[PDB]
Amino acid sequence: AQIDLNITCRFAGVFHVEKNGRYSISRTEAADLCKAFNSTLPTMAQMEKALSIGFETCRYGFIEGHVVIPRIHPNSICAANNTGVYILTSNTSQYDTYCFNASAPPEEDCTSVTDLPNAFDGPITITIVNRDGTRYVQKGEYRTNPEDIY
Repeated sequence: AQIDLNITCRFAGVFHVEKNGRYSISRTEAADLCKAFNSTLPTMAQMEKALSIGFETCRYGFIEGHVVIPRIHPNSICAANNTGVYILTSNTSQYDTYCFNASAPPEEDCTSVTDLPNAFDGPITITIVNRDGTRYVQKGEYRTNPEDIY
């Protein structure tokens, strides 16, 4: 089995993670993923701080208690053309996730993340892709909810 993670640079600690090139993360797996990154699910306040230094996406992702898209520029294809930290109502579905790392600089940090630093040993080939396109490959596991694994 194989898991691919595309990660974003950090903006005031905040970054975006996409699993397997599509919406495939539940809230439980989101919490697991952030923990595997020595990080937490962002608060609304943390998202607003990242937004202010240029953090925006066009993908829904879990934060603490919500599912959101941060938007600086209106695009009709993204978050209903809205701007700001847009909160999706109907969030039973699967999405991406956001994560907040407390030890990151209060700026943009594009330092390559070489691996999943707080995963455990396991059978999954886990790949991390940073913005330069390099694939960092390891074997491990990070999921802890049997409803995610099954």
